[PDB]
Amino acid sequence: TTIIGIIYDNGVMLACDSRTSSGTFISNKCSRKINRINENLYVCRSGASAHSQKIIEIIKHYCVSMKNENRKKGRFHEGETIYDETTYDFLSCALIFGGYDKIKKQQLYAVNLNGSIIEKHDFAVSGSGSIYIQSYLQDKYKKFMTKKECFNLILNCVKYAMHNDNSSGGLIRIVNITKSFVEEFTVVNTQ
Amino acid sequence: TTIIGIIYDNGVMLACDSRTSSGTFISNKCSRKINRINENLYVCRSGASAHSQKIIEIIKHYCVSMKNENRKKGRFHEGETIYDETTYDFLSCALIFGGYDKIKKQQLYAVNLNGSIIEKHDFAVSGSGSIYIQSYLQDKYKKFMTKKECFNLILNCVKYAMHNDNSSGGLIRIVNITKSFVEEFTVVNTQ
Amino acid sequence: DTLIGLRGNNFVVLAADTYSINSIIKLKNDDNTKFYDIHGNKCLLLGGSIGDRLQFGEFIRKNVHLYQYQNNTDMFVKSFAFFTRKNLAYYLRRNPFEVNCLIAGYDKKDGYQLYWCDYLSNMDSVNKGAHGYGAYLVSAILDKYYHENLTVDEALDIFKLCFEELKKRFLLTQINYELRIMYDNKVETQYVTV
Amino acid sequence: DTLIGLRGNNFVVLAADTYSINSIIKLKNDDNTKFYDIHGNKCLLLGGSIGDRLQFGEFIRKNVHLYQYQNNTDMFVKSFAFFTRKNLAYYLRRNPFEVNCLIAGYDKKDGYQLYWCDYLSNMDSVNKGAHGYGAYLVSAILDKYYHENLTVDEALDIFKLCFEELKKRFLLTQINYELRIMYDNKVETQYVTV
Amino acid sequence: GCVLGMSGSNCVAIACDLRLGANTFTTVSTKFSKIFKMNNNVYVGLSGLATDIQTLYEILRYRVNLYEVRQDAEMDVECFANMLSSILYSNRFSPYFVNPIVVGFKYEPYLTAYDLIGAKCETRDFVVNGVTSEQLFGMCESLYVKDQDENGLFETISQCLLSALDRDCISGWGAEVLVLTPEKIIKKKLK
Amino acid sequence: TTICGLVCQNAVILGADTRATEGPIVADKNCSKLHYISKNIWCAGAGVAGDLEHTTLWLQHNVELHRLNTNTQPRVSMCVSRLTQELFKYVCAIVLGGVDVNGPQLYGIHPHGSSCLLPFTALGSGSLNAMAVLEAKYRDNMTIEEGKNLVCEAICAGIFNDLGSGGNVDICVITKDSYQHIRPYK
Amino acid sequence: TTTLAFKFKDGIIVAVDSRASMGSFISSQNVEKIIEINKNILGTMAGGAADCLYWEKYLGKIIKIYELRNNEKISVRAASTILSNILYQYCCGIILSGYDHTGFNMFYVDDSGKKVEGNLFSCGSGSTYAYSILDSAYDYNLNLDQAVELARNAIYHATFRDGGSGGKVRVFHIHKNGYDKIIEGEDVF
Amino acid sequence: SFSLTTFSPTGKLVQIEYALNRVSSSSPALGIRAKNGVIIATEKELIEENSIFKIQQISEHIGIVYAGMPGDFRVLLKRARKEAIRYSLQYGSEILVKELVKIIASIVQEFTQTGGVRPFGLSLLICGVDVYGYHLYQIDPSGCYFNWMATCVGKDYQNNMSFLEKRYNKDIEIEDAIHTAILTLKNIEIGVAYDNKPFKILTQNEIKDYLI
Amino acid sequence: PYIDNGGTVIGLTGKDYVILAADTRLSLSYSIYTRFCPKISKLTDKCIIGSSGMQSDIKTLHSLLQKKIQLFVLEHSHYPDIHVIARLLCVILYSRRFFPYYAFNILAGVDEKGVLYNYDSVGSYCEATHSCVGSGSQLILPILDNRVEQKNQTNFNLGDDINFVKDAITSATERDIYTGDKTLIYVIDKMGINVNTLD
Amino acid sequence: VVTGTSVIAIKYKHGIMIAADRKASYGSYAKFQNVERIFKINNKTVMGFSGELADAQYLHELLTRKNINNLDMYTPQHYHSYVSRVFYVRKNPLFNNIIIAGIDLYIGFVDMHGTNFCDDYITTGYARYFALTLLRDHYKDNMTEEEARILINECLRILYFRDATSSNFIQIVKVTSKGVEYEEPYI
Ligand SMILES: */C(=C\S(C)(=O)=O)[C@H](Cc1c[nH]c2ccccc12)NC(=O)[C@H](CC(C)C)NC(=O)[C@H](Cc1c[nH]c2ccccc12)NC(=O)CN1CCOCC1
Repeated sequence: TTIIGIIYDNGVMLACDSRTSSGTFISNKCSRKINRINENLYVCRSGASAHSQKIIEIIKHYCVSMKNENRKKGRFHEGETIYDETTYDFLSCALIFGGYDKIKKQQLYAVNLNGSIIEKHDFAVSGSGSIYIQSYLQDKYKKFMTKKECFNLILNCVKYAMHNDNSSGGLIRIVNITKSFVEEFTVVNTQ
Repeated sequence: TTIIGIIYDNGVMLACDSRTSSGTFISNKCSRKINRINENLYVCRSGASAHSQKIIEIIKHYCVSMKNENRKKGRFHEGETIYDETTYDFLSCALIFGGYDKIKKQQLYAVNLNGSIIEKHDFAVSGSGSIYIQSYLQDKYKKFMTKKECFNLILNCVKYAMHNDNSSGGLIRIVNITKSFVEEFTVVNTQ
Repeated sequence: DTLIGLRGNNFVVLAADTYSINSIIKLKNDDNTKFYDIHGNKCLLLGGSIGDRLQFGEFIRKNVHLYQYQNNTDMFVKSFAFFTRKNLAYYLRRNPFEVNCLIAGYDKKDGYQLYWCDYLSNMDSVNKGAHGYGAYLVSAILDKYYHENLTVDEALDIFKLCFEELKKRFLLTQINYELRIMYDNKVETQYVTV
Repeated sequence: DTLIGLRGNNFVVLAADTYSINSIIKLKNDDNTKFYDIHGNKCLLLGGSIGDRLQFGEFIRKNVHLYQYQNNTDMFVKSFAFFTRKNLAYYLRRNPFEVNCLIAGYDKKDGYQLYWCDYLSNMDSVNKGAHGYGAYLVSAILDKYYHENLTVDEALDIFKLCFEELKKRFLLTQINYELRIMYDNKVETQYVTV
Repeated sequence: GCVLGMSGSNCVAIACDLRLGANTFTTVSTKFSKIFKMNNNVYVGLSGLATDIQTLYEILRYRVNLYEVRQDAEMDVECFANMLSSILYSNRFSPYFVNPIVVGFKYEPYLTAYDLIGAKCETRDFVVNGVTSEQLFGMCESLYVKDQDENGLFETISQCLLSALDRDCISGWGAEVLVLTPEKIIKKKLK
Repeated sequence: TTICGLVCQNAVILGADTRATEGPIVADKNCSKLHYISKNIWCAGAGVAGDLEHTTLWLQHNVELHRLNTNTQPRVSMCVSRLTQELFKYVCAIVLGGVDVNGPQLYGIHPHGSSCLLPFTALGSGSLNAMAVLEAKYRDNMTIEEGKNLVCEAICAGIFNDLGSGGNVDICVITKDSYQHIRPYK
Repeated sequence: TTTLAFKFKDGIIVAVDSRASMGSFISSQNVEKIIEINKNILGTMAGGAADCLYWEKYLGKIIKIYELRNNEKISVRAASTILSNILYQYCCGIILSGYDHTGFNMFYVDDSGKKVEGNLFSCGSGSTYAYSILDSAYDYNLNLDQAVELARNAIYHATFRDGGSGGKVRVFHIHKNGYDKIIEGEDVF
Repeated sequence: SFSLTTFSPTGKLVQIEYALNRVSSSSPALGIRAKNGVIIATEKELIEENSIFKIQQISEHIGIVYAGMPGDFRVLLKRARKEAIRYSLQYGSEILVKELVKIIASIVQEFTQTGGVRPFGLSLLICGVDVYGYHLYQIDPSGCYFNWMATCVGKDYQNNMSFLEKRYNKDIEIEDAIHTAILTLKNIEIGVAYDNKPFKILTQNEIKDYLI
Repeated sequence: PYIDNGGTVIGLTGKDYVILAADTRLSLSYSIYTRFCPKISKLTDKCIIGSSGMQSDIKTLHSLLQKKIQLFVLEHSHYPDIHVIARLLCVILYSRRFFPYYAFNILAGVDEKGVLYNYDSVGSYCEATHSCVGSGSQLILPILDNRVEQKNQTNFNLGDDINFVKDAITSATERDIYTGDKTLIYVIDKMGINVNTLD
Repeated sequence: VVTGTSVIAIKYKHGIMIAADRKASYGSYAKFQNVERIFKINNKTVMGFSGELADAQYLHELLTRKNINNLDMYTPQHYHSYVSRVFYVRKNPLFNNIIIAGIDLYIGFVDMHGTNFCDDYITTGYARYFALTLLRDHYKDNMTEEEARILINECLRILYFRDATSSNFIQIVKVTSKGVEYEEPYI
């Protein structure tokens, strides 16, 4: 279902609701659609759960191979491009790359069914519940927002997407990828 | 494509964009998706153009037969129900009933592919471009708005729906079904 | 399953098979009457399924016997062929009977006549013709040994050719072939014909 | 297309048809050799398509003649049947040959032997058997008139029964039927058998 | 295909139809015998398509003799049976169908019945794979008494056969019933 | 096939049905849907029996063998990776409960291979019928005795309520220190 | 199923397998396939049980009103032809047997509505098998002893060789009057 | 490729004889086969030796010791375990010890014959359990697996090979066999498959349990 | 337009009686609707009827036939023989063969000794010594074969027979999934038609 | 193509509860978060549908037009039998699982095929799995209103979380001796 992400004044702020509806019947509610491919970058994912999870583990270990083969943490653009070339080879998932990089402090890549575009001065939204929020969120958008201010946009846009899309979940998880160090955020729920 | 309607402080305010895209190629741009089934009530329509237009003419003459057989103008609820029972009998269109009635000064019926629900203290939205605006518009909603204030909501919600939905049209037409007498409105365009 | 007919000034002769296969794999039912004598001087050789040619053959039989019991004159054989033409074709393409037929007859003016027709209501007047899968076999013989002026009996030798041919190299078909033989006076069967 | 085989203490006898239809509609090609003498004392009666039974029959012929040119002992006929079993079955269900077969043979211990097999590699030892659409016909006779102890020639009368039966009421099949006849010493054909 | 395996106090019994008819259930053969002896204390009764039966019993003949010679102990039924399940599972396609039954002392009696994929039921009592199986479980579920002498168990298994064979068109003539004790084996033909 | 398992105050407690079925007629009075992958971790698969006996065999030996090859008790998540990777290569759900360096973990594994950690789980035809009663009465950190009675309650409901589910029940309390199986919970 | 009929000297005769299985499973072996229509004519159903039973009873009606209408017994070819005329609208094939001519005529009406006249018709799944015996063992007209043994025999081989038919035997020699009736169990000896 | 070992004029394979010499040059281990159990032992500062025992669990039943090259023991033990598993997948039951000894013997055979490889450098002991009885097979580098009521493998075992018999005299009980093993062996390790199928190494504390 | 349900209704003619038992349980493809359904209806007089097809066709078919027996008896003042009942059934059923009723059906009656008519969906009716239909048929018929008939080896005491019925069905619940644990059992002794809710 | 995922009904001697949520998903997603699926044919009778919407309002108008002529009064039984008779006529169709209920007490269900029956408690749609067994678990006769409605509320509680498509708030009706009460409040 929904996955979204808006960059605040500095860093990215990703979000998702968990539901993992299965065959139009909820099966594993309160899962974790958002991911830790690494501390520097997190990767929202939605589509088939199985193909996504396998792909998630796979890009994970490429990310770590790259992580130690060169002691600098891999640029998230490269995480994006490897997911590009990987899912290109059928397998099917849609997903969102956010993270911190010393090369480019905050970006937000978005991989389609097969090929991947960016939105440096924008936001990335996907899933069945995306379509409600593309228009709503692309109105409220302004680039100046700090996390205290954009936390609201993320939170609400999730709430509207979840309101009127059956697949869309209950409990939601968000990450405040701060430009600086740790960026943690805790599961929360409204309606 | 898009058809929308929000009731202002008193009356209804319907809207639509014309495009009449044909086979994923625009054919009859700047048509008139909104209709005069009567002065008291207007009927937005979207779906296949042919089935809609025929159905439009048909309900028209039932509306006039009822109009003169009893000198009081037919309640728009009855226009709704006759369109209900008619399209029930395959034929296919989705549409929006707004209008004035001395029985109930302002309502907004909404007919699905086959069966028809109402939204007395709400708004009705439909078409491919609807889905963008369901969530956006259902946020901005408040029942107190006058036409000067809700004209904005209609206008903008059309503009967002048209922004990110390919079927959605250019020039747009709106009607300010005033509680009182005449309710006219003129074609207008933004982007 | 094989049907054959041959016209000349001295004759019309309709040789035809007697077998009738319940299952296509086997000729379980024998000595069947494919012919239908519909006139004093016009036989009808039907083929395909037994039930179609039976229903249709009895049908045409009645409409002609009715037509003749009605008006004084007998049905002139081309009127017979064309009427069978209209009847078989009457069915919408969804319904025509699977029925190959050879009209054959005699006329007070036009003398001997022959009409080759098809499951589709295609029809033509010809000097010789055939039906079934065996059409391909005998026709190169019937073409070859044909005399336009031939006496009837050497034609009977020609059907001996055709038959011994179909036996040797086809769905083997050894049992005797009935065959009505037109004359100025009457038809003349030969069920014994092998 | 019809194949028949019958074992007794005094005999194995494989009667079988000689026709070979290019087109299913017609037996255009005749006197075909369905049999394959694969042993001093084991014939193989194949059926179905001509190309499958030919490729497969020549094939089994070679693997057995190879096996015998190799080891001193001749291939014991059950080893022959089972080897044909493994070969025909070797094909994935996507590929088995359309080949009905009657192994028949003689043994230094087990004497006369017979093995009925199928397009699917189904196989069994039996006292009599048949193949083709004609299996349904002769089998009620072969069952009926069978003597477990019968002299070979009254069995030959039984194949006369079967044959005149298949002629009368089946894909008519009049031409002479070859049939290898096992003896303690040798096989004994009869191509002339009608 | 029709096979049975009753168990007894000091015995096990196995049985079958002896017909191997072809398409349209014409009886091409009446002496076909699905039961086989893999070992003095081990038996298998195959059913379903007969080609796959000979191929399967053939492969068992192979691998069991191979193991018994390679390892001096006569193979225990649990080994032959779990291995059997291992055998079918490698490919569904190999048997378009086959329904093995495994039976024999191990001197506690051992009765197990594989599915064609190698799904397996290690029963303590009777089990009855075969085309006529429903009639089999039907009669034998109620006719069965826990422990009996080999002859009463014989008439018992014979009543399940005599009952089932007369309800199915595909059921064979005869009955290769096969009561056995560790020191003895008693096959019979019943009509 | 219902299969219900649930975490208690220190140990996973799995419980499952015992009745195989061919689809129409039942083909077994009993079966083992509580396979023992290791002393402090078990799987409870639901689906085709054949595929289940297969992947549970291959799993049991991958895990027992790997345990022989390394010091560590085969911590529960490795079984989940192996299984899900196997199913991902290609029809059988599983529910596995083990206890380890972490908590008494319990997982559910979809036929397409998807994995999820769960507080309590059910799979099969009875799943719905088990989600109804299970969710209603669940509370985190139940006394294990509460697991003992509850999981049998939700199983019995998911038995009686399906045509496809029935027969005797069996339940086990996978403590990290030890499994504690019982062959017939009923 | 399996149906047989042939005419020796003393009359036409009718024989049949009483088994009536719905698929591989056997619904019944008590089923009777032979049906009488007019007091002298009768037919045997083969193929589907419901449609064949329906058409037989229907035939009994049409024949009955005819028989009332002319106050007499109708010829067998009539009763054949009625089914030939109705079935052609649409089942299951059948055999007819009766007395109008000095010899008993025999017929066979296909589900296609094909009608056939002849001396030793047979139908049902196992028809082929007895159908061999009918000329190998009856090239020509014989005796009642010879005939009841014949039909009992040919039915027995159509019982052994075909799994789709079996059950009880039921031969019915037809007198110039009405007919006789005989039923048997297994006769393998 | 090339079998680096080849035959002598004298007919012997000299290379495998070399490996025999290395095993003879390498460390001791004992095996003793009680009427109701089997015990195998061996003579095994910064190094935390607790991780290191020549003893190894191939199954719940089977346990082994090599004498020669420890990495060689590692790979043989690996293939061996993978065979006990490959078997238990191939069939429904635990491997017979004799069968595993045979498969190890073939694996050892190939490298002694197959091209390009140095022959294994070590002997093996393989105590175990089966429905037949409590077992102990030593495997030679040549592929000459052999039954033993007892055995020795490592340095200076010529004199030491003849202390083991005494337990069979009247000490067939395990607890008395223990002395036969340790006193014959006079660090250390001991694995014992007892009346129960599972075996387990005795801790140094339990090594002091018999030290008194 | 057809769903399978397992009404497992069985008939069984005694020496002076007929017995008709049926599981009550209804069920969708794998879920139980009502725990208790009437799979058997009482024809107005000395006979009763059962079925196991889809329940709409069961109910409407029993309705129709009830309407026909009531109309017949009122028009003719005469309670129908069992034969006119089953025959009428062949009539009604074949009249719709091109779109068949899914209800396979059983009749049990007395002629004054339980005359009976079990049959297929299109009215291919047969008399029998005994009857079964529904998904539970194929399993029970051999049990009924032997208990009464001894074709390869006193059978209708009312107690012994109701017992055979009982054990046959109770066993049938076990091996079958569609059969329900409850059973109605009717008994048409010449006096009248008993009902039993044995389960 | 609007659909309503569930309806349930339950009874106790003093009356009969019957409830459903007001959501009306228009395919993948909600359209009407406030639809009225429960409908009142009679003072002592209501119909509750859970399937495609249009068919449901169709049958709604049919049953009403059928009623006003008879408005002793038409019993819930006659209403139910008319209902099933209509489905089965249509079949030889309309998509619903309409249940008739009202008043002594009467509940009857009808599957889409015109399959129909009668029981003390009936659930309809997705509820059957996710509520019925639970409501099969705690159901007891002569539940007082508090016991009963707290019970159905526990059931809809399980349901909204397990059913893929439910609304947070429940239109709800209880039929009493006093007359049918359609409670306005929603949750
Ligand atoms: C769960 C049923 S369900 C509908 O809820 O998923 C059970 C799970 C089960 C059954 N038995 C065990 C044992 C160990 C672990 C799990 C187990 N599975 C089933 O009910 C299967 C239904 C499938 C279609 C979902 N049933 C089967 O697979 C049949 C089992 C069987 C058949 N004959 C037997 C004899 C003895 C013991 C068992 C059986 N077999 C088949 O379906 C045949 N298939 C066909 C295609 O796949 C392989 C074989």
